[PDB]
Amino acid sequence: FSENITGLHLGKVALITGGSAGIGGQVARLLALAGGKVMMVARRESELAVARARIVSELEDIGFAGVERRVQTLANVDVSNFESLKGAVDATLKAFGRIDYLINNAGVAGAEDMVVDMGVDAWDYTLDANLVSNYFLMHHVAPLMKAQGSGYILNVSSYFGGEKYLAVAYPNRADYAVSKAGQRAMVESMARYLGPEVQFNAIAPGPVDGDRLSGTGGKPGLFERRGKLILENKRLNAVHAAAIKAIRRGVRVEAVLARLARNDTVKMSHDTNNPRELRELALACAREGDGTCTWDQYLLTPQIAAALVSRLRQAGLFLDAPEWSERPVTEDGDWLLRVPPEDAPFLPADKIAAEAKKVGGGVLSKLYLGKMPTEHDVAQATVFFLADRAVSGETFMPSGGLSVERSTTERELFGSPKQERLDQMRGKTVWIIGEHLVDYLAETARAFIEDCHAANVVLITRTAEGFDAVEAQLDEDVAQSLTSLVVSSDIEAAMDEALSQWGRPTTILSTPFTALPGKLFEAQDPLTPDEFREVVADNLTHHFRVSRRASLYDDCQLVLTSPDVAMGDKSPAFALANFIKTTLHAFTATLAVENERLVHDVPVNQINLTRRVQSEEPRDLDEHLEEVRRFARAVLLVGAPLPEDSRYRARIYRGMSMTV
Amino acid sequence: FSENITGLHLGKVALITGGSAGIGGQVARLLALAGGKVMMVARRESELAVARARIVSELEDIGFAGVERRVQTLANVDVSNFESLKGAVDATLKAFGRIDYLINNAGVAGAEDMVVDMGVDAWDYTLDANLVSNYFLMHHVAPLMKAQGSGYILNVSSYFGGEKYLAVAYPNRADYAVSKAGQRAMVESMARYLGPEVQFNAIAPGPVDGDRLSGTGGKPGLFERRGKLILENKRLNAVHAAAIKAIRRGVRVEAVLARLARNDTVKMSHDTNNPRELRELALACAREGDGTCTWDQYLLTPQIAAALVSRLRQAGLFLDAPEWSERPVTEDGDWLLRVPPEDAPFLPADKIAAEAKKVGGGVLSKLYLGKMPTEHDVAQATVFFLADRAVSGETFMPSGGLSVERSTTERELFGSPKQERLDQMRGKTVWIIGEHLVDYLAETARAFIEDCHAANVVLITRTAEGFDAVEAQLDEDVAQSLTSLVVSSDIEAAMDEALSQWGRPTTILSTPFTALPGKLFEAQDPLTPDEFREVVADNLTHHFRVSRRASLYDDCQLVLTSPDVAMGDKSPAFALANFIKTTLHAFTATLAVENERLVHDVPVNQINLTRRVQSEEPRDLDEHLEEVRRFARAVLLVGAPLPDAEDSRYRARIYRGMSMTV
Ligand SMILES: NC(=O)c1ccc[n+]([C@@H]2O[C@H](COP(=O)([O-])OP(=O)(O)OC[C@H]3O[C@@H](n4cnc5c(N)ncnc54)[C@H](OP(=O)(O)O)[C@@H]3O)[C@@H](O)[C@H]2O)c1
Ligand SMILES: NC(=O)c1ccc[n+]([C@@H]2O[C@H](COP(=O)([O-])OP(=O)(O)OC[C@H]3O[C@@H](n4cnc5c(N)ncnc54)[C@H](OP(=O)(O)O)[C@@H]3O)[C@@H](O)[C@H]2O)c1
Repeated sequence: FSENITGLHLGKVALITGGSAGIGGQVARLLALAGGKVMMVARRESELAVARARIVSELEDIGFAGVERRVQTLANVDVSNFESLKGAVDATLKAFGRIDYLINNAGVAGAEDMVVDMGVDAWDYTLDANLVSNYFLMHHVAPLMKAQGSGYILNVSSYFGGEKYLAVAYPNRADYAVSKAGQRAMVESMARYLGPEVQFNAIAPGPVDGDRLSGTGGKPGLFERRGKLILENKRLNAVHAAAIKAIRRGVRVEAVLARLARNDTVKMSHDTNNPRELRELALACAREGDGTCTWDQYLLTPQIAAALVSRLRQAGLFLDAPEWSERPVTEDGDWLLRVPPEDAPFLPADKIAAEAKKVGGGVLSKLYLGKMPTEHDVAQATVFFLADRAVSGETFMPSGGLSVERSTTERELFGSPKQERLDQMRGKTVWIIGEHLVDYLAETARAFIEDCHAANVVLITRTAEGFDAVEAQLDEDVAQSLTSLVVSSDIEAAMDEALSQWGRPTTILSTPFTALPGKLFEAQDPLTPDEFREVVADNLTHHFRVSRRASLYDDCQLVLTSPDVAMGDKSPAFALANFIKTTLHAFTATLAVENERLVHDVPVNQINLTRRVQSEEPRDLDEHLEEVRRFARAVLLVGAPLPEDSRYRARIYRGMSMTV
Repeated sequence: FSENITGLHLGKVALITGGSAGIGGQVARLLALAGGKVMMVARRESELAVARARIVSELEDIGFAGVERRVQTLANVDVSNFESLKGAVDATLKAFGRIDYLINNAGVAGAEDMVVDMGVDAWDYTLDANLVSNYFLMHHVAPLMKAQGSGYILNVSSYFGGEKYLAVAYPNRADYAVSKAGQRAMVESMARYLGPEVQFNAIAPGPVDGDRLSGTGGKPGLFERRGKLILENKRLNAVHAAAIKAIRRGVRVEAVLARLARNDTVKMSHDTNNPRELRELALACAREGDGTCTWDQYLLTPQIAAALVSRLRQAGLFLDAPEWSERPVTEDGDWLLRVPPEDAPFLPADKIAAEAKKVGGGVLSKLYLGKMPTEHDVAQATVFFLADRAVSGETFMPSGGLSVERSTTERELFGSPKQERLDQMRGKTVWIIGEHLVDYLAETARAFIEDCHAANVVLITRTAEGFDAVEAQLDEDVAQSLTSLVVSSDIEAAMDEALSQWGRPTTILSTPFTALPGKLFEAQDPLTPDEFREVVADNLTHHFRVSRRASLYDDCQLVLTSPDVAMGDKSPAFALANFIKTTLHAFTATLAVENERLVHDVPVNQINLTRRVQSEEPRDLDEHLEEVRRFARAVLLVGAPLPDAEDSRYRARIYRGMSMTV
């Protein structure tokens, strides 16, 4: 095979990010063997030098001449650092005089945290490294490809980013799932604008047999890594649920934490003073041990204890607690009276190996081809696909025939709920977050106040003027139930403030503060990488920031809104709205599953203000008014307290994406 | 060095149907140049020998040895003749000792007729040649591939068969679109059973630049062919629409036909004898001429006149017409008083070119890559795809980035029709076609009679016993509104009889008479090609045969039901149900668009009794009874008189061509 493809890519120049190991390293090798010139870029010089030396050796044995000039490297290229990516494009043009193929391969694992535990800096790092970097490179390279008459951009996505019309939940990995869904959504929505010169496709492999999944240099594999994270999250969620259940029946949060602080399962289990939830928790913990590990003797590590206290604080459960209201956030890891010893593992290696084979068996049983493809197999497929000239706007699936069955698919709404369900909103508080969508925000505020009899709608805006524009659309009697909160720092602080001032909401509607831009690849005025980064911030990160608070509120429903497009617009705004709809659905689907494992059990659903087909968009004022009214009906459908009456019914109100 | 890609397919053996020209011929060529051994099969020996000679000559140049033995042919292999296909497999094994790749490439264009004009034999020819032929070959080669531990089956589909979760309408081509959708649906639903040894994928190119599309030797190009058939259908549809509007106003059908038989635009335009609909028709026809063609002077050719009378007869409009009911069907082309002259064209060359440019422009404007791919470009993509070892169950799209925007996704049902809309069923007649689905047919009969106040539910069955079982589930007071009609010849005859006895229905629910088989590729008891052909007859052709009559009924709504699976079943029935859902959706989407062009304007929607996710299927009695009730609500949603485009453009579109899963 590897000596007999010299004709496939002869003279083609490829820039490969993360080109030193894994799939990227195999693609670099096979492109070279197929006669291509490669610029391999990555952070570490040592892996890059060894990988390049091995490829150049093989090129010699095949009988290439001038081997040293066919394969080049640039180290210290971090896909989260845009300046270093511009350096990679400049080095490729200096070595080779052109770029034919851009392979967006580099990907980080990301935060590996439930959304309620994930940091904004960790989320931003994952989205910058995995998604915004790809747009950065396309921005710089696509014009060179269009000027020479040809090029190919390939995004390396994942099966866990979903497929066209079918989102997938990836619990504990929402930042990663969104970033991978984003890579594919870019291909689906932007390939139109890269044509006719540039092909733009994605690959979506699932788990891949090589050193990183296997485990290399003392380090455990990805199935084992996921298994360990599942057990950590199970213990956090179980201690968290006990504390919340105790607080819900009126145990003081200081009394729960004072008793958790003693961090002794034996004592807590047999102590009469401890609330029943904590007694039961400690009994259950005490039965889970193996004889070496410590988790049967201690409830918490400092790390899990820090995550527990942050969840309680974020839910507003410290607002009336003397000590805890003022304690510095920097001491969240320091409140346990005793801690597991450094000498022994917290988690039992048998329960880790069992969770790891449940994860593995789960994927392995869904492969049509019976075995996980190797890195070589995925690289081979990639190099074959790069030779085709008739495909654009598609995601190839070199996954082993991986088929995870799910019913999480964008639906067009035409249906309603019972006035009895709506009458449960009477006297309740709801939050609407928004700015530019005045007609939609006003009709929703009207529906909640006038049709559902909510006592208070807190309209959280970027500016006072945004409030005034919505208030001016309501009758004076309806506006009497509209409260203004203008963001002064960040949305989480505005949500913390709304909660402390006016109480716990029953419904939170999240809408973007800013309209989409009307540009993408136009030579005159293109969307710059910074502007695209801001689109991601305003339409994806914004929802994550609202979601990470909302998911901690008892008896609350969360509704996420994807972007509108102005009537009669013919710009790439429509393509950007469909990019957001797809990418946000990965978030909605994943968060809906994570929230069902949390004691707060918050339903999450998505409403879309842009249709799939641009000619079906509203085209006159009657159709606009129909859509505004349908939007408010969809918010009430997924935002009013949910009616299990049925296994089918229960699935249909978590993680849905509904278009109006 | 520059031409060496032998690493991709050295020593792999391919059988390619339609291997002598077009995409198939270029696939055979590029597989051979990539080191593959090929058995090219087709009808004509002469074309096969030229194709084989050119490949063998091109091999010898780029320096292969043992070259004549690497490329073999078998003539007289026709995908509509299953014995000849078995021969092709035996010849591949004789020549090369194994088969690695099966390329299901041969296909026919099919009937090129609207559903309401298409013959059952034309439909059956298309499905046998394009779809059942692929299963026939899969049935014979899959066990060979499983026994050697590896293989690849590639179905050559079309972009106009749609894509996963997104059907596409292909008006005038419903037989072809179903066959192409079927090729893809086999990949999506059966790859699990061909694994782990066998990769099973499709390709779905759009229009492909080569001899076939351009046309040669005075034979029209595909765009020009589609253009002329659009003009012929537009004239048939316009004459038919004028006739129907005249009959609706109360002009006797014998009167309308006596005037049409004069076949003279100028006299019809001016004569006051003539109903307003025919005068306006004649005036429009009279202004469409180019000075050469005759369609401005005659309304009809014998062919269009035969198609018109067939539409009127099948709508029951001859039931009270003495001369016409008794006319033999043989004479449907013989009733014009004058026919266009044989030497001059009926249709104007200029409007054909303008319809062909309109079809061409619509396609080209939707290509991301700006240019239609060549045959060579599609074949090259195919040969690169066949070297991959990690893809199964996918459709590749070497189309030039062809993107036709539509909103035909399959959806789960959570909907609400207003009681006001359901109340328009009061006093109306409904037809339910079925046999095996007793609980669903009974709850649907009960919903129409008790919740919607229909006067009459005609339950059209295969047997009296099937009627007796539905009737036994109903209260005596509901059962009073249930009428039995047992099929005695075919479903079309049973519909004509139901119409003649009990009048025009408001809703027709089509359900398959037979349950799906519980097998597919099992070595012990596989689904044979004949059994698979009966699945196609019972679950696709069945709905075609109902739809062809229903689509001619004023103020009727048509509902097509895809298969159920028995609770607890773990067989390939579930995969067959999903194969049918996808394939039937191509029919549903295409028929909804054709019917809007017809004067009758019959809505068509699909309801699916099987979910996409097997763990989501009903697991106990309670979940079964819930699904049964939800099915009957779904039939009411799409079966009651629908929303007008005038009321809402959005809502009008939702209720036409949908596929809804309960
Ligand atoms: N492996 C799987 O199971 C799997 C499954 C589905 C999808 N994928 C996708 O496949 C792609 C390749 O993953 P892999 O598992 O083959 O990777 P891997 O073996 O970890 O190799 C990653 C390569 O990327 C480089 N890299 C890592 N972080 C980087 C950063 N911040 N900036 C620049 N380069 C970086 C590495 O070198 P340095 O560390 O020196 O930078 C190395 O060259 C990713 O896009 C991933 O999401 C992988
Ligand atoms: N070309 C397009 O525009 C286009 C677009 C989308 C999809 N497709 C699909 O692409 C495939 C290839 O079509 P093409 O356009 O390349 O076809 P084509 O140019 O007509 O090629 C015909 C080849 O098939 C053979 N053939 C024809 N009828 C046959 C029959 N009944 N049984 C066996 N062999 C037969 C022909 O030889 P004999 O006549 O000697 O039998 C010849 O070898 C078909 O599946 C079609 O649905 C084509």
